[PDB]
Formats: sequence, structure tokens, C-alpha cells
Amino acid sequence: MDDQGCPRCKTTKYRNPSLKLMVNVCGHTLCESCVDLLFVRGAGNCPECGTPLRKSNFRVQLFEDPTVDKEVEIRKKVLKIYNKREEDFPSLREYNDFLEEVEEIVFNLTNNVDLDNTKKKMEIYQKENKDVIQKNKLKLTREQEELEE
Amino acid sequence: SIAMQTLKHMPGHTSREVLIIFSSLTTCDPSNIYDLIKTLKAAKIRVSVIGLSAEVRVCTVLARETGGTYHVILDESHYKELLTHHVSPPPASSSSEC
Amino acid sequence: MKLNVDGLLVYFPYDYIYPEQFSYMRELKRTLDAKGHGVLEMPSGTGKTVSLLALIMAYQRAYPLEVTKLIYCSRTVPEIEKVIEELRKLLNFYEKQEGEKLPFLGLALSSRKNLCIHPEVTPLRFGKDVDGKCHSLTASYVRAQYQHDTSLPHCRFYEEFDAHGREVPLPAGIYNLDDLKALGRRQGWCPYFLARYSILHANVVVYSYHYLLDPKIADLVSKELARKAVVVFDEAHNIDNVCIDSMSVNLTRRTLDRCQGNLETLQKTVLRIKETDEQRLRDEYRRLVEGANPVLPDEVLQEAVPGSIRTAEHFLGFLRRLLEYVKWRLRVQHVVQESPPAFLSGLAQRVCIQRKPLRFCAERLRSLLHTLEITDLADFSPLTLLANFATLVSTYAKGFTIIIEPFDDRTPTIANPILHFSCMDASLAIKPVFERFQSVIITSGTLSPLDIYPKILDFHPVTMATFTMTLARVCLCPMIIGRGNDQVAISSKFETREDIAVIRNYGNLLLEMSAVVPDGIVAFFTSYQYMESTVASWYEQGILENIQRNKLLFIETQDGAETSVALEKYQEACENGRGAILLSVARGKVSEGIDFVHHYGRAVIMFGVPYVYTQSRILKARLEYLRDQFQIRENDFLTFDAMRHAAQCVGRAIRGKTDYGLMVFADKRFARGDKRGKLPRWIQEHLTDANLNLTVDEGVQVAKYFLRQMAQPF
Ligand code: SF4
Ligand SMILES: [Zn+2]
Ligand SMILES: [Zn+2]
Repeated sequence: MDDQGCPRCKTTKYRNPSLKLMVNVCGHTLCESCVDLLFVRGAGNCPECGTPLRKSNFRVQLFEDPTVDKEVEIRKKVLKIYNKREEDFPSLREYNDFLEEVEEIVFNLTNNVDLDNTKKKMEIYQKENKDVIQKNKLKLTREQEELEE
Repeated sequence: SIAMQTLKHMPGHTSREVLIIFSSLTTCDPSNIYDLIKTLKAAKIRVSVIGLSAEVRVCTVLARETGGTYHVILDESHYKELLTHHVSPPPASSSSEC
Repeated sequence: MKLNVDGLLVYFPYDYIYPEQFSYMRELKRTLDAKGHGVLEMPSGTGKTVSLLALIMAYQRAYPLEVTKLIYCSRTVPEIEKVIEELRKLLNFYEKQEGEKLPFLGLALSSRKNLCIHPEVTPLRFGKDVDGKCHSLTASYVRAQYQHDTSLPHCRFYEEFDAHGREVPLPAGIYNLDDLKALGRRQGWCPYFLARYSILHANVVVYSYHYLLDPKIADLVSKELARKAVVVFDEAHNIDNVCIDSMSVNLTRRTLDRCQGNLETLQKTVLRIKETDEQRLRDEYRRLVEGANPVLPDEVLQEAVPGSIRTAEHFLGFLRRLLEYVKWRLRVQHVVQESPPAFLSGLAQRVCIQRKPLRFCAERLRSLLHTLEITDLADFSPLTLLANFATLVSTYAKGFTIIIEPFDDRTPTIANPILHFSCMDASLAIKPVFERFQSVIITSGTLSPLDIYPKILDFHPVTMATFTMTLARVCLCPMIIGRGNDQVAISSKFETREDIAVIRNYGNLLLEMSAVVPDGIVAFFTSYQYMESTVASWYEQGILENIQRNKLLFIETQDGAETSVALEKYQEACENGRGAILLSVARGKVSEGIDFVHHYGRAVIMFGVPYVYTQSRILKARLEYLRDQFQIRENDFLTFDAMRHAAQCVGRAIRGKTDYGLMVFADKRFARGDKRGKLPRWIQEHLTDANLNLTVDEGVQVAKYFLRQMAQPF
């Protein structure tokens, strides 16, 4: 809400801050009053960049930094992989080595081509999906429920 | 300063003395009195204040630095005693000359 | 003057000691013999220091193995200078008695800003500026480049010290801060680092609390070398507040913006470093894989591995994520929110920042920032503050709390919100001192009743004794005035604050008291706003002008420059016969820093019980947490916070040399039994029921008579 305004239209944000940023594959500031502007024509196209969007690629966010928007969303997707708990590995280095590779994957996806990352992730899928992904995915709800209370 | 002006030309042999019967603790002066203390010490003018209902600090330093004595009135009977004590000639110190 | 103490024979420089000194020495020896931490109170500002120091020295001679060294801490450097003066006098006395020098060393540590010999850092006075400049000059990079001897300003003093002082330590002696500067200049060494090294072999070391409490800098010099040492804190009744300040970290919007800009500079510098020198600086990654100072204490601090942040880019992205989360969490406009564990959980959930990688954030910041060869740490200091907060929150929140204030006090609408991380209990941060050191003596003056202190600070005291000053003359004649000339309650209650009659009673009392009291008087209010309101009301009425006629009037302001100028003029007014009436605030830094002696602050006036505003939410966490844990009533702690503060601000007039003076408290609340009971023993025992609730006029008359009695000689 502290932003001066949209790259297009800043009258709305200057005055009342109810508008919230909308995340997109463009990692690219947008505002609801301008989301209507995008829906009417193009229907999922960035005004200046023109990046195509499947169905509006819109989700509410409140982080003024577009790089943070993309980084956080990519990290959200990555967390679904390599979610195995630390204690699964007795080796001291292996505790955070795999997290190092996870962070490298996130940074790689943010800017560099994601083809290699996708191929690698397919390799990790074929092995992890059998046991680790299912187990940690199920245990996430249990741990979250216990933690909340 | 008035007392100093009159006593400056007095003969050296005689003992110049001042007894300030101080009543109001305040002292509003055009110039700082610590400087005047230096001139008093040079002029060997003994100043022995008698304060009233107050232990004034500037007069404490005045009395002790200049060689005089400082006192505060415990009551009227003690006031008589203080002034009668100051009646007698004071002993001549090293600075005093005959 | 050799005193045949029960434990042993103890030398003493001055001719005579009052009975309270005998009681003090015997109780202190009892604590030392038990080798257990304890607390005791002594009235006199001066004299207790010499008794304590002499007893510690004699005990060291008797049982050198029992005590390795003495660590005597004082509130402020100007104050600790007087302590080193006392110690020097004692050492000269003992040396004359023995006839020869003995292997005894005593020194005082202080900031590089306060003492240093480098002309470049001399003109600058900011502590952060001095720290950054000295770090640049002494940087491992600057040292290695000095080995190359390239054309570049290199600070020769540290290099020469490394060459010489490392080989030879100073034999013995006592060095004040000012004298140690001269020694450093003469020997071409650091007055700072030389003392730092002498800490390894020094019998007595003196420095303020922030050199011994904050884990960032305290630990490095308070390492385990002093496993069994006599650590003593002097006049440390406000120890809980300072111990809390050592942990509390304040995050503001302006600071956060500066952090973002500094992070941008960090990224640009990383890019330049990559293009210029990459392999040599990349070796840091290897040492990191193997595995500004950390705020984590000895046991809490961890060094297993840095975590998922193993490279400069990864760490910078981590800081970007955490900074964004803090930025938004602060931008939220809402009522004050408290969330010690929930903040960490929400951070991890919202932005995917695990607490374990967050734990090593500040440590990895220090290492990575060192790699960058930055010009100085002063520019990036806000980022380091945020990093310390980041590591602390992930470190622990059991006895902590994050408070968010979108709106600041005293402003209906302000665009500078502040996030506080105020602690709630000081035992957490002071635990290492008590545990590491065999015994700690919290010697204090004007101490509110000792029973609370063990509750606030988790320790088992050995002795609990209150020492009452005893003199052939009644130096102090305190009184409390609750009834005015109108026989009206004069309590300075929040609802009664606006009362014009009460304000008038205060004004009239001050007028008469200034009329009779000799030169030099200090009046302490409860707050700046309350002081201003009372001053304005007196100004509207003719009371203030009459006070101006009777005696000069000076007032305190938040700004330190004006405070200093006003106090400087006040001292001259006290020297002269004009006199002065110094209005100040009890919480004012001037009240704690300043010390009143003979013909200074002769009559201490306390206008209203000192109570903090009941709206500051920080105190709510601090207070309700104490109610929940350690079982202290909110009213009990609040009244203790008032009585301790008032005793601090009223106990100055009895500094030393038996200088008369009267302490008048213009509030009927002090007449209440609870306030009197929590008052220090030495003042209370002098206080009597006859003068407990004197009217304004009656108090003025008794003050005049008491001043008459004290005027005459012994
Ligand atoms: S190395 Fe020593 S002389 Fe040089 S700036 Fe630092 S403290 Fe001062
Ligand atoms: Zn727009
Ligand atoms: Zn775009």
C-alpha cells in the first residue's frame, strides 16, 4: 500500500489502499482496477510486457517486491519436493546439503531456464513420490494441527 | 566593593575587617563575586559573614578563603553571643603584618 | 588503619569507619566465605566503594586461589572514573604500608570512541562511526595489505601492539582511562587493546554493564577465564531495565527502509566482487561448509552449520524474504499485537523461512559481510540490527514477545510505525553471569526492598541485609508533605493531575521552600508532559514569577544539548548566591547521570510519585508476564517501580563527606505504609511519624530549623 502506484494507473492506490497486488508469471505489479483493464482486452496479457496468461494468472498478494512474489511462489511449489525431514539422514552434512540444492533450484527457476530443473524434478519424482513425498505430505497436517494448539 | 573602595586606602598596619550580617540568602550582583574574592585576598581584608536562617555556600567560601569565619543564627540568644564574640580583636595571621 | 575483621585483618586508608561499615564488611566477608551470589545495599554513594575494594583486596591476599579477580562494574564512565580514583588511593596506601610494589594490576575498560589515539577517528564522536572506522583499520584485509606495505593508511598502533604487547605484558600499576590514553600514545600501542589483553592477567577490571551483559560484546571479554571471580555491580538497582535493553531490539519503518537500501548496496558489491575477485573470496564457502557480534549467550549460541544459506546470493535472498515479511507485518494497521511464538510460526508458514536456518542468520551475516571487504559497518548497521532481531526471534521466545505498534504514542496519526521486541524477564539475559561466576555481589544504593530482586532475577541469595548510615550528626532529614495550606489531598493521581488546586499547592510549596532553602535545589516531576502542564499553570498564575524573583529557575528538556547547557549554568548558579531551581523528570537521563553533592541539590523535591504511563504496551507484557511467572502482583511491581525510581532520584544529596541536605516528597502517597515500607531502610528509619504528613507550612518551618541545626559545625 506504500507504493506510489501502478505502472499504469495510480489514482486508486494514491487515495485508498484497499487494492492488493496480483501475482502473475510476469512477476509484475498489477491492481484490481487494472485487472479489469486486462480482462476486457487480451484476457490474461500483461499490458506492457504482453506475457500470455492461461486464465488470468491472478492470485492476491501483499508483497510490494515482484522478485519476492516470484521467489515465494516458486518456493511454495518447490517445498512440495524435498520435504523429507532432517532426521531421515544421519550424516551431518546431508542435513543442509539438500536444502542448498533446493535453494539453488529456486534461484535457477526464478531467472534461468527451468527445463533442466523440470527434468531433474522428474528424476526426483520417480523416487520420492513412492514413500517420502506421501509420508511427509500426510504428516504435514498432523504436525500443523498439533503446532496450532 | 563599596567597603573595598573605602578600605583600600586605609593604612597597612591596621586590620581591615568586614562583618556581613546576611539575611536574604540570594545575592544578585552585576559581576561574579568569585573574582572579587581574589581582590579581597590580595587586599588582606578579612570578611567574616554571619548568616541568618541560611548556610549560604558563596559566603562559606568567602569566609574560609578570605580568612574570616562563617556562622548561622541558632536563635536570638546565640546572636548576642556571636556579635559579642566578634567584638574582640581577631588574631593576626601570617598574611597580617604589623 | 588496620581493621581486625572477623575473617582476617584488612587494611583501610581513611582514619575512621562508621558502624555501618563494620556491618558491611562482615556481611560481605560472610558472602565471600560462602562463595555464593548475594545482594546488599549501602546508603553512601562514596565510602562503600573503598570499603568494598579494601575487603576484596584483603580477601584476595588471604585466599588468592578462592578469587581469581574482581570485576567491578559501574553505571557510567564518568562514574567509574571516580572508582578508579578510589582504587588508586587505596593502592598507594597499601604500597606505602608494605614498603614495596606487589604483583597487583587494576584497570578500566571503555569504548574505543571514549579512548583512542588515531587522529582520523579522534574528530568523530559517534560510537558506531568509531567502531566501523577501527574495524576498517584493523581489518584482516588491512592487516594482510599492511604486510604488503602498499600505499594506504594503515593504523600503526594495533600493528605495533601486536608486535610488542603480545610478547610483553604490562608488569603492574593502576591506569585511569585518561592516563591509559597517555600510556598508549607513549608506547605506540592501543589504550584499548592493551587493556583488553591485560584482562587475561589483571587483578581488578572495571567496566559498565553493557561490557558484561549484552552477549554480543560481553562474552568475548568475560570468557570462562574468570571461572571463580568476584563480580560486583555498583548502584545497579536499575539492573533489570539495562538487562532488558541488552535484549530488546526496536525495528522501525525508517530503519527498515535503510536496511533495504543497504541490502541493494550489498547485492551490487557482491556483483562487483564476483567480477573482480571470486576464487579467493569463495574459499569462505569451503570454510562455511566445514563450519556486530551474535546476541546468543554461551549455551544458547549454536555453531553446528550455517544452514540452507551457504552462499552470498542465497543469504541475500533470505534477508530479502525476511525483510519483506517484517515490512508487511509492520505496515499492517491494527491494534497492538503480541506474538512471541506465533510470529515465528507465521513467518515460517507465510514466507517459508525455517527457524533453524533463521537461527544462524546474524552469524552468517557477520562472516559474509566480512568477506565483502566493506568500507565500514556503520553504513550497514541497520541491517545488522535487523539480523540480530532475526536470529534472536528464531533463537527463543519462551520469555519474550514481539509487540507491533502501527501507531506511535503522542501522535494521532504518524507514518513511522515501530515494532518492539521487548523482553519481559531479566533472568534470561543475566543467567550466564550468575552461573559462570561463583558469586556476584549486587551492591546498590537507594535499593528498594531486596525481597523482590530474587523473584525478578532467578538466583539464590546468601545474605539479605539492609545497612543504615550512622553518623554523629543527622545529615539527612527527609519529610513527606501531603496536606497543603488548604488541608487538601495533594496526591498526583492521573485523575487528580488536572486539579488546579493541587497544582497551586505544589507551586506555593516550591515558592516557600525556595525562599528558605539555600542556593541549589532540584525538583523532579513524573513526566515531561506533566511538568510542562504544571509549569504552564504556574506561569499563568503569579507563583512562577515570584519563584523567579526569589531564585533562578532552570528547566529540563528532552534534547541532550539543552539539558547539558542548562545543567552547566545551574552549577554556576549554585556556586554563586543566585541559587537555582532545576526542574527535571525522574526518568530523565539527567536524573540518573547527575550526582548531587554538598552545595548541589541541597533540598531534593519530589513532585508526585514517579509512575510510568499506564498505556505503554511494552510494560504490559513486562508486567503481566511477571504476574504469571515469579508471582508478583501488578500493583506490587508498579509501586516497586515507583519507589525504586524515587529512591534513585532522591538519594543523591547524601553522596558523601557528610554534607547536610533534606529530601521533601510533595505527595501524600509516600505517607502510605506500603510506600514507606518499600522505601530504603536508611531513609525510612530517619523518617518519623511526627514529620510524616507535615502541612506545607509546617514542613517549611521544620526545614528551616533543620537547616539551622546543620549550619553550625560538628
Ligand atoms: S586500532 Fe587502536 S589506535 Fe587504531 S583506531 Fe582502533 S583503537 Fe584506535
Ligand atoms: Zn493498474
Ligand atoms: Zn509485465
